[PDB]
Amino acid sequence: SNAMVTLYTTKYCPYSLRARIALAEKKMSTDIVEAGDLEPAMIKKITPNGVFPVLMEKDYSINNRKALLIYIDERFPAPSLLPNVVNERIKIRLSLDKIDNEWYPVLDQIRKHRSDQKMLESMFKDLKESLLAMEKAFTGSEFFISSGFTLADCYIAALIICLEAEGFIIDDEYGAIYEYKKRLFARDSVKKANI
Amino acid sequence: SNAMLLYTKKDDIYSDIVRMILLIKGANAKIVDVSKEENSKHLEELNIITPNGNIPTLSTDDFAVYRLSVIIEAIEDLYPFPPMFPVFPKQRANARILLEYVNKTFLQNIIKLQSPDLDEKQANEIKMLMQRDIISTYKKIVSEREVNAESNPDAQNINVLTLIITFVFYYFIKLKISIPTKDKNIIKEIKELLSEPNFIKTI
Ligand SMILES: Nc1nc2c(ncn2[C@@H]2O[C@H](COP(=O)(O)OP(=O)(O)O)[C@@H](OP(=O)(O)OP(=O)(O)O)[C@H]2O)c(=O)[nH]1
Ligand SMILES: [Mg+2]
Repeated sequence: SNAMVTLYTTKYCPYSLRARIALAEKKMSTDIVEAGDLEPAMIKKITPNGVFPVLMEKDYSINNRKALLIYIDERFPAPSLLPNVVNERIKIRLSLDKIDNEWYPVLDQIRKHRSDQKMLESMFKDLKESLLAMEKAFTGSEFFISSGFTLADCYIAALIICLEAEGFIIDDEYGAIYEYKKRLFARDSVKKANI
Repeated sequence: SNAMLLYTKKDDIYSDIVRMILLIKGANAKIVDVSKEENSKHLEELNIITPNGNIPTLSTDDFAVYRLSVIIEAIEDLYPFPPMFPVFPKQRANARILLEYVNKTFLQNIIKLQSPDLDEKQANEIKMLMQRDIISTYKKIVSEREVNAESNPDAQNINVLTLIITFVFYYFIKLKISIPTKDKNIIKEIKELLSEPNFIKTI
């Protein structure tokens, strides 16, 4: 139709929530088409390898997860979702690989190893310590490792929404991190993606 | 002052890519070959500032970044001239998507083949996987380069993918892997591709 881009998403996927949170922050007019709501034949036409989400424009289509949000940030420049200072931007760009490779797989391990009797219980405890041992390491900044809302916050919000549907909820016990969680969910970009 | 310290190892294709890019940027960097015995003091500091003594690692007074896709980005922030990427978001996305493919298909496997514990049957199946896709990969790199140069004839930027693939070919030969192509022109291009002055200076 008249929408600038069409984002084909899949339910309960952090890579789909990431795109939505960013496309909302940019205020780019988007049409959101949920996966599974398509014909099994068309699902193979949009993405031949069933990799979601998919972002389509008139002349271009992209579904690479490691590079999607970096494209949304460069394609729609304002507002900038990367830090303005060089040293700060060089680090966020590394923490993005850290999050994708160190913290997103643990979500899959909560879905995959939900088949082990007492494995989930051991995993919630490990993830809990990983945070509490980090709520003290990080404090005194509005957003994740920066003064402004960044791509790292989209990565994390999407991860927070998906864990929160798997039973792992962030309580007062995460204090510094819980206040950071309350500010994240207050933003309109993260709010449209949570319902 | 321009402190920049780059941790590397000899005959490491990753360290050869970053060193060549620092050379093209004319950036002030101090190369440290952690393989050499005299540099044992630096290696100790390396296992301190990186989770696994990652190689290579770009170390400054402020940060320590270790992935190739990250290092190339960081280098672009510290030294923008000349630019290594195109100007249009589509082309930049494709260059990134292509860098990931070349890293997982070739760069990661070139490092597996250098393992002294790799079984002979696996090594040979690894070299054949790389031989099936190298030509098709090189054609796409050139394809994206011709598009980006034509879309902005005045931008006059460098194609990092061409720089990375040059080292793939180089390590193909180093490891006795055949570049499967009877095309006379591809051999000429590869021939001139390995003859660029900045590439000789790196080896
Ligand atoms: N030795 C070495 N490896 C590099 C370098 N740059 C990238 N890589 C390796 O290549 C693998 C994937 O590279 P990426 O292109 O970043 O893809 P990814 O983020 O989805 O994992 C990674 O190993 P992996 O098996 O996927 O594990 P992990 O790193 O994702 O934890 C990563 O360690 C480098 O400079 N030196
Ligand atoms: Mg990985």
